[PDB]
Amino acid sequence: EALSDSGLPPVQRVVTGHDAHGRAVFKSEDVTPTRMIPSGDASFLLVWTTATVPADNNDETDGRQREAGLTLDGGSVIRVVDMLPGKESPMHRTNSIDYGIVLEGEIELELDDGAKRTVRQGGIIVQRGTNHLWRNTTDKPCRIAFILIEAPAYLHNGQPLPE
Amino acid sequence: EALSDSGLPPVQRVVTGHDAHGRAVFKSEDVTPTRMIPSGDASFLLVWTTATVPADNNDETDGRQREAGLTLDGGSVIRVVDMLPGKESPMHRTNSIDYGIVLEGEIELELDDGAKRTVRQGGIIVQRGTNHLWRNTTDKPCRIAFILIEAPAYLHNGQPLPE
Ligand SMILES: [Cl-]
Ligand SMILES: [Cl-]
Repeated sequence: EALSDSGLPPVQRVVTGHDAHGRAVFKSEDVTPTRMIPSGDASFLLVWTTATVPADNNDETDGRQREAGLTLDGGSVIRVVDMLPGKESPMHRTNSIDYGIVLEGEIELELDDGAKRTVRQGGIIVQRGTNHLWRNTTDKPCRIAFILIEAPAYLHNGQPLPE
Repeated sequence: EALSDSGLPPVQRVVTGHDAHGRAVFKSEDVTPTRMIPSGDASFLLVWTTATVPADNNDETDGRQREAGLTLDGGSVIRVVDMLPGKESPMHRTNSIDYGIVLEGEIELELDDGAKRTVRQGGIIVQRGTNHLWRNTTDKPCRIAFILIEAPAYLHNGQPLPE
């Protein structure tokens, strides 16, 4: 419980579960800052993961503390990413569909060949396994919640794309 | 493009995809209001669905317009729900893990046997297949983005729970 390294508020996480009596109860609650990555471009927080999709509500593991699996981008991931002003992410593609929700500020999404657009605060991105980067061209941080869900490699003319 | 029935702004949706040349491009963009459900308790918007998890980035279907599947709560769903002031949702349990993100306002999450707590703006809920309702005990609407991901029925002493 400190301000995030981006200068934005820490994030409350509330996790539910079942007790020994099969009742729905609160499992954990915490308020935790996003923290700076080495590049200094973004401040982030992992919130949860599932080892598989479909998920397992009999898996009592804390998703924030789960050992690394096999399948790159296997299962699901929810994290919070604070893009810092004047910064951008590395361009890349993943084997997933991602739902991105702009919580605070706004963000420039750039795809292939210079294509780009702005996603305003409250906006949602459906990222369908596309090559992209995120760029903050504003003077304030932008917070985005990302949910990444396993999908096979995208098939172009029945084959994987070049990286 | 009108104000939502909750009085909150409409929601921008940006969807990515691949073109015939295997390039990452923008597939669609829209700004759409949440709309009132018959009960008058909430105003909602479906954003996307996947028929399965893992998902399929070769499935060009608009997730907002996908025909109903077999598996109740099969695949994934992202929707926006605006809980109206002084209103609450029906209590229920689903076969899913859900990530909920409070975009605006705050919300009371109630589980079994009267257990409840407040999730503040910017807060995240990890709902692990638990019986719950959402209650807005404030004088302003509360907007929550929900992502629901297929999971088997929760097993208590190796058996499904009573409904
Ligand atoms: Cl936990
Ligand atoms: Cl679409």
